Amino acid sequence: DRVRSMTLGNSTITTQESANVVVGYGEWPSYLSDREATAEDQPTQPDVATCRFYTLESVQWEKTSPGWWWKFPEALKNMGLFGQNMHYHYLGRAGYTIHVQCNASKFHQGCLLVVCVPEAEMGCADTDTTFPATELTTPHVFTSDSITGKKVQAAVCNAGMGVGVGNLTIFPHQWINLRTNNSATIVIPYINSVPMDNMFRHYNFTLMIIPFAPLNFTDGATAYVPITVTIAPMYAEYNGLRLASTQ
Amino acid sequence: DRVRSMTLGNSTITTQESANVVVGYGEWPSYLSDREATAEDQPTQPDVATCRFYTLESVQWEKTSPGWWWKFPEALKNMGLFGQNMHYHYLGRAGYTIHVQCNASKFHQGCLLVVCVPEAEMGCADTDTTFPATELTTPHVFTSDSITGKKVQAAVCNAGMGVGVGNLTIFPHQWINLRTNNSATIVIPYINSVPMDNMFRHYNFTLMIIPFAPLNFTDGATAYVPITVTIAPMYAEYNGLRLASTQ
Amino acid sequence: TVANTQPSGPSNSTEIPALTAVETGHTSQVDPSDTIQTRHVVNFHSRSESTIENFMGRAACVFMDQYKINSTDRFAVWTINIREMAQLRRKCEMFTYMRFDIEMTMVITSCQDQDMPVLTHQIMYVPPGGPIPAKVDGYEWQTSTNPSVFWTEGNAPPRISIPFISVGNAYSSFYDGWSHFTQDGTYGYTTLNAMGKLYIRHVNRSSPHQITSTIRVYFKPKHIKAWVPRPPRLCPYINKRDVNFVVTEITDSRTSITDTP
Amino acid sequence: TVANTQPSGPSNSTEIPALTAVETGHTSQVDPSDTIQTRHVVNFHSRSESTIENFMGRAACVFMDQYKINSTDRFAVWTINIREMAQLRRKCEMFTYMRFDIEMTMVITSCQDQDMPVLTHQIMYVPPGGPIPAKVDGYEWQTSTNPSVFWTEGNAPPRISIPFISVGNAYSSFYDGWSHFTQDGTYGYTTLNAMGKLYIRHVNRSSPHQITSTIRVYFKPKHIKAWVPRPPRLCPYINKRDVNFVVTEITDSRTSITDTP
Amino acid sequence: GVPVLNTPGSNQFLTSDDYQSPSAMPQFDETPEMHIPGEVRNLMEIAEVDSVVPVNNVTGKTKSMDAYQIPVGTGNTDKTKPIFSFQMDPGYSSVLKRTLLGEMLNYYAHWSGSVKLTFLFCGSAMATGKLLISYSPPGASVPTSRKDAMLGTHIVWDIGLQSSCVLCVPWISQSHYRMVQQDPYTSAGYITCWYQTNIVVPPGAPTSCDVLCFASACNDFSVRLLRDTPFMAQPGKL
Amino acid sequence: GVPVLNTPGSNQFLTSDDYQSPSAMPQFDETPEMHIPGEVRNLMEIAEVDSVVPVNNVTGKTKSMDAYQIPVGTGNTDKTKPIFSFQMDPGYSSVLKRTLLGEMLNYYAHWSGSVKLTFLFCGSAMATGKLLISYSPPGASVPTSRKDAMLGTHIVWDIGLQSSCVLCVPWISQSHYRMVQQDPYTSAGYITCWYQTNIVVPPGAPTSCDVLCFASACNDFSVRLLRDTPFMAQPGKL
Amino acid sequence: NFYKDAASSASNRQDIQQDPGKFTDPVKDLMIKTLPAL
Amino acid sequence: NFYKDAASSASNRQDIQQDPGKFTDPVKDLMIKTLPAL
Ligand SMILES: CCCCCCCCCCCCCCCC(=O)O
Ligand SMILES: CCCCCCCCCCCCCCCC(=O)O
Ligand SMILES: Nc1nc2[nH]cnc2c(=O)[nH]1
Ligand SMILES: Nc1nc2[nH]cnc2c(=O)[nH]1
Repeated sequence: DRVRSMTLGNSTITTQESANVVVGYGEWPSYLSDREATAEDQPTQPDVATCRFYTLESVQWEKTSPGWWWKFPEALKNMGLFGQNMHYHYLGRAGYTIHVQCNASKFHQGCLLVVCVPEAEMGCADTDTTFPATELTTPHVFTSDSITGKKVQAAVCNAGMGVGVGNLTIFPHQWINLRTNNSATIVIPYINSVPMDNMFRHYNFTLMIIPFAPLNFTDGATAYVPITVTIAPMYAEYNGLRLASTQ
Repeated sequence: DRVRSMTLGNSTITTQESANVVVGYGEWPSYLSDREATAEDQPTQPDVATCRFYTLESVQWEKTSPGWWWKFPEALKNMGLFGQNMHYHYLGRAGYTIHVQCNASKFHQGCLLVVCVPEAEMGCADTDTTFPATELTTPHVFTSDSITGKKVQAAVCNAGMGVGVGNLTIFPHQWINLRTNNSATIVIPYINSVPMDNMFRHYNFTLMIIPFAPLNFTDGATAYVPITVTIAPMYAEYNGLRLASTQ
Repeated sequence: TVANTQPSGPSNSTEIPALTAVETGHTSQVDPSDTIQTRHVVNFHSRSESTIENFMGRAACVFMDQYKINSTDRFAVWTINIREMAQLRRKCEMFTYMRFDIEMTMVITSCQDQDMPVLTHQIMYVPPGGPIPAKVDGYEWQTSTNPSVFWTEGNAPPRISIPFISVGNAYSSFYDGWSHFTQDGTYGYTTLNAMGKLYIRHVNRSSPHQITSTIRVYFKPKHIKAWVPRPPRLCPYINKRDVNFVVTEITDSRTSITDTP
Repeated sequence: TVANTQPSGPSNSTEIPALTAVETGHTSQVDPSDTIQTRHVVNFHSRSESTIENFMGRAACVFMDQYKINSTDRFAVWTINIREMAQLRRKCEMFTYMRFDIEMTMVITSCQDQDMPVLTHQIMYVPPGGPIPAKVDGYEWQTSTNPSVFWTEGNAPPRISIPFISVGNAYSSFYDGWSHFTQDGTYGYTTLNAMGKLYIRHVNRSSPHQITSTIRVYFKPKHIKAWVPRPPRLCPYINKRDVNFVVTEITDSRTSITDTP
Repeated sequence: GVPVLNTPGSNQFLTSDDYQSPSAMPQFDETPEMHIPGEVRNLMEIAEVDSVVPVNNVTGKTKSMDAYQIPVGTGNTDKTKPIFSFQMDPGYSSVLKRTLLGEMLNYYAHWSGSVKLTFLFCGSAMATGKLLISYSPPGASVPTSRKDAMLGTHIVWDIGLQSSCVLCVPWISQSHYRMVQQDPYTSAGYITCWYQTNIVVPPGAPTSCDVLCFASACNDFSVRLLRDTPFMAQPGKL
Repeated sequence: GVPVLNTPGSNQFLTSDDYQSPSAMPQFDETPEMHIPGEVRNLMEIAEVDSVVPVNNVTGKTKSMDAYQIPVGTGNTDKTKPIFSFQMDPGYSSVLKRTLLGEMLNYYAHWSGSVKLTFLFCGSAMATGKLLISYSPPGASVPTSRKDAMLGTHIVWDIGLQSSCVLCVPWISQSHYRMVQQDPYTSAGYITCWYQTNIVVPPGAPTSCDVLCFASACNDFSVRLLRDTPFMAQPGKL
Repeated sequence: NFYKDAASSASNRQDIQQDPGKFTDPVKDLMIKTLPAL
Repeated sequence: NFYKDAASSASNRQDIQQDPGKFTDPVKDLMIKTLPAL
């Protein structure tokens, strides 16, 4: 039960050392029902053009790297037809199979926390101002210090949202322990207070990858150990066609 | 369903381009019932002498004419036997088939609002006095300006009663669009807080004809385009015989 | 609840729901299911709070006046009407005829301009034609058949229920008509407003210092039936005994017909 | 009640309850019956007081402000939010989405900075977009459709119930998103907080001396449904319109990893 | 007698309460009920009635009749320019805040459902045309060309004998209700009109016509949270 | 009317009461209920979820990531010294007062049930070892040798493919509940860790590894007496 | 009902009735949504 | 229930429900306590 495969919309994912997929809060994503819907317009359901695996830019994991975060759905804009249906539609749902994968040898050690946090409302570096939208969204890095300026407070102990970073285990999450597994798959149903929401101005969840045990290896092992994020929306549907937004 | 005919008490009305008749609030007028009556005297019901079409004085519709209003039942005094039964009786009901008719060519344009407003309590031109009864009742004209004096405030935007003139669509009404129809027929049941009321001191409704799109035509078309109002009471009954009133 | 939206598909036929004629006096009954393609959605939305009982059924201030203790400024008089204050007037001048019975709630707050003992107030209602008091020791105040409320301060506000006391089958917000049969005298709804005066005084005989009480009457209509709706008032409320107005713009202006924020 | 402890004995087998893998995102479901030898004990302990209705169902202070009698300091205004005070904020910022309807209780205590007669207070709530008063003789205060509470001192505190008045299917404690569609303007939960202002004043017209009243609003959530739990707040609450923070130690320190008192 | 306990909320006056109170006039004989035509039992009955929309409310035309009529002409210039354009939210929009839909909507804080815009063409019987009336949900800017506007929920309206058309704005919203006041979170789209082809008129007919606009609610329309209207703005004693 | 008697407690405001109160917004139409994933109905659902325990919270490592990781090495020195040691009571203990178990426990005055400590080994796949994690109830001092610590409820944890182990602290208490605050009458025991054998690592693998600790509640865990948390400590107006 | 008088009663807020047919389509000849108006 | 409105009601403190399975073990493949994790 360590080997697993995920095939979505002409893109399959192979893993051979992995924990089983974690279904966020025990709910598998699905299309919006007729009783819980709010928009009387026929939604667009391109199941194979958008609901497929998209591979983000990989990041180098070093001995002193604090962590990273992505903000979805927005991070998936201008990527395939999933980003084109954002610009032309006003509403959207998805279910985001998140496949974070980081391989190593049996002579490397380290432990990542791959956690999906719904509504990770970040905090500004200077407590009396507001920071631009380019700060939130090459994933932004945490820092093992305290930054100052018109930035998101990207310290690691307070994970950006101002909590204990060890208490991020309450969210749907996995661990990549390099002796056990080299990938972590999290399935996230559509979590929001509203049945459909705009995908640009609203970040439904953020993906935080935080090494609790840092990477360590002796001389001779490969120093370049990259972390690759492969996110695939599921059961994505759109509503409210209009002219394309320039963003 | 564009041709229609109305025959009341030896007077018929022919129209060939018209919308269907509008029944005010979905109630057709009738005689007063025995359970909703208040006067224990045998009412006079001259169904053919009074319940017939009476044709008022026609008015010229120009490019800059603001509008007109009549006040009924009173406007129908000294007109036939319907006005004679006002002077000898103290109480009265009716149901007023209102047939406003304005014909044009296919090279004229314009759009009238023929609206019947129950209890169109007008407003005085100078806000601190009261105006005589000859101001309310050749129909009085609106003005596309602001008048001053001991007069009814006959501006058009505030239709005299101090509301938005576009919001007069809540009342029973039709439109005379010169490309579609050349007449507008409104049937008004007896609308009052009381089962019978005196016809002289009380104006049950007023007939407002307001051109939203003004009359327009090039040279050669007929400039004299008159608007004729043909009002016929229905189910009129009277109570309280006495000597004739001098008004 | 409100009507659900039925699912529709692509249509190409000789039927035309969008095509209407406004000049028929007819408002088109079309839904978004007729113009575009829709999904089936179940509307659990209700129209429970737009009803006339929920809309009008809130206590609105209708009268404020002062009356002092320790002349004619010693007591208050109102000659009941809705037209004293603008916000409830615009709700009642929205229907031509409306039939309701109201309960009134008084908020009586005494203020000093030496210590007041305790203040007890009397709100006496004389129906039309009754004897009016011209003094606080009037003799009218004894209420043999006039309804009256005695209230001492520091308690709950005095709420009593009133029936539908109109002569006609409904109250008339508007009366396009005259008072006399010769079309003379008072014009408008003032002629119909025959509801008695309301007299409020301190039943305390006197006071060592000048105390000025103010009363606030709050009508809340209930068991409401309304007929013949009419548009809401646009221009303000210059008078109380007549619908007189200065002409005002129908809507806020823009710079162009295309201009939009 | 909570689960009883089943009796176990000495075990020597190829099954391993203690051996787990945390990296599966899985919390082990083992009991002390799996690791050691246990006796049968009947647990009559219940989890009745750890539920969300019992945890959140206590009236917490959410607003304090002064307003004086006898300008704009004559009345108070709150523009309703939970974020005014820290203790109830940390309970509500513990769940991402939560759906509840609340009753509010006011504690109004007038204090003198010559004798006050009696003080009657008005707490008027305007839903968002309504007319705001800029004065005590505003004209806004008459509450034709605004809810309002009139309270004279020396009585029970004014408690009224409020429904779930949110536009969305739940209140959102956190909103990781922007106000405008171009990702601009206001960031955070402030955008979602559209609940009307709360206006409090003395309905007493004036006073012979300066009287300063203070109001204390106590929300108590009831009929509570909470979704998506999140960790409690570590660092303090610098702002009210944003979750901004100074970085703080995660836990109190020790001198050594073995060091213990 | 029976032991009672006074809870909070005693001896208060909540204006929106439902309590029984002693009658001031006991055994009162009310006037017998009579049938008056046109009983309204719900305010969404009188918000679903059409009302002319002052679309041309430019500076200098509001206190007149020219506010209601939309100028539509026959020419070669400015056929790639909108005929009109305004906000779709009927509460704060400076065009349809005063309609019967907007007057009954400003007593409320929340609103849901589809609104529909009816366009009466007030030209001559010989003048024909085609118009594109489009609705575009928010998220992007206002459509500046007819190409960008025909991507929203539009209708191409041929002008003939019927002479009237209904654009049903289909209620594409994220939430179940929207704020009547103007806030970014719940803002309605844009209603723009364009020339599909042109207005074509015979030699003797007047070449400048105008479209008259209407707006009302659909059958799934509802208002949700009572508040006071901001329009009246009493200054003082009457 | 009916004679009543006002008892004590009338006209008071008890904050934790259960009374009915008049609705400010009568006949309000709430937003229809929707299914949001992850509904929590009890706070012991979210105290039974694991959370990383800052065991290495020495001075200078708390405001960092090194607070969570427990240094475990391969050597000849200090193999008769504990790896860690801390109080078992999750309310006042300076190690696990901040965990999700300790955050939800500090809103309460009394607590009952078994807690369990899960230890994730974050070394290489070739490095193997054995560890003794022991719990000793109070009454004696802290165990100072592995001989004294293997007399309590311990577990010898072989480190291999599973790489994780759960020490269930078995709730050995005199009473049914314990105080969350620190008092002598109801004080929990001690959790010490020892080297059973050693950590053995191949020549090329890194010789310094670290164990990562977890803590959560069992299914028989309950909290009993609501109080305010001491952590927030508001200083003034925000 | 603790009082005999009918005006001394609670407001009947619960009932929800409506007849929008007497305002939106008060016409005599029935007009079908599908068919043309004239 | 002395009021018609549902928000004007007592707090439903009595009910005690819980589903800790959606937080502690949200995994797809069922994990037995007895068996090894992998
Ligand atoms: C102390 C006794 C108080 C009795 C007060 C009686 C109040 C009379 C009823 C109120 C009049 C309502 C008139 C409404 C007319 C309209 O709607 O235009
Ligand atoms: C006198 C009338 C008083 C009416 C007061 C209405 C109060 C509005 C409801 C409270 C808002 C609750 C918002 C919670 C949002 C969150 O949990 O973050
Ligand atoms: N493939 C798949 N479909 C589902 N539908 C509901 N649950 C599931 C699941 O767990 N897996
Ligand atoms: N002729 C005629 N008589 C009626 N009696 C009741 N309704 C009607 C109607 O619509 N037409």
